[PDB]
Amino acid sequence: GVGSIVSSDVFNSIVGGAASGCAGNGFYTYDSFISAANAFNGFGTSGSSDVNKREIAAFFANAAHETGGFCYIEEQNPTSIYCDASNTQYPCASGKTYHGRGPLQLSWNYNYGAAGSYIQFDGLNNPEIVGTDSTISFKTAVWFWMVNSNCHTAITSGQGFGATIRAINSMECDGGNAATVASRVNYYQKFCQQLNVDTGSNLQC
Repeated sequence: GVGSIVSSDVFNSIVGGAASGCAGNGFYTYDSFISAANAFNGFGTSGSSDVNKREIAAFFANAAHETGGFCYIEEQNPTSIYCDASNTQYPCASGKTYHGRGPLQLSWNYNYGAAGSYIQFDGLNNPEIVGTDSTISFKTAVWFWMVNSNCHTAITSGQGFGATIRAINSMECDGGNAATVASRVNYYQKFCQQLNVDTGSNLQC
């Protein structure tokens, strides 16, 4: 399992410790990550050692970007509750909010609903659990990576780190946001060095 690639010390060196204004590994804990990772067959384990290390680095690099370096659990100063009232499969619960939570900043009624179906929490009535239970929190991210997006297939099929950016937020690609692409890439290069793996090519999108 992923615990043969990521030791406690390497995890802490990727996520950081709790500090002023920064949740770090106070919320984003090592055994919550491992517990989550090992629940999704293939995550960090499908390919060669190098491919698996790149996958892990790519996951953490996007998560570090989305969370401000693992400082935040929830989207900061949201202006929206992220309720798409047109979605009748996953209707919004009055009084609940669907702004970003967890490593990959799960957002919208429809995504919380789908994630909760898969992971076994009530995403519509209890989206806030993604910000209070670290194992669920990490599971939402690994679900997004493995089930709800092309991230896993991209990084494990030769497409490069940039293709994981495209799978998470394609508006940043094609010139859309050079700065956010640079931030994601900078974390990926750091984490590949910490995991002792070549970054590969095609880092931008």
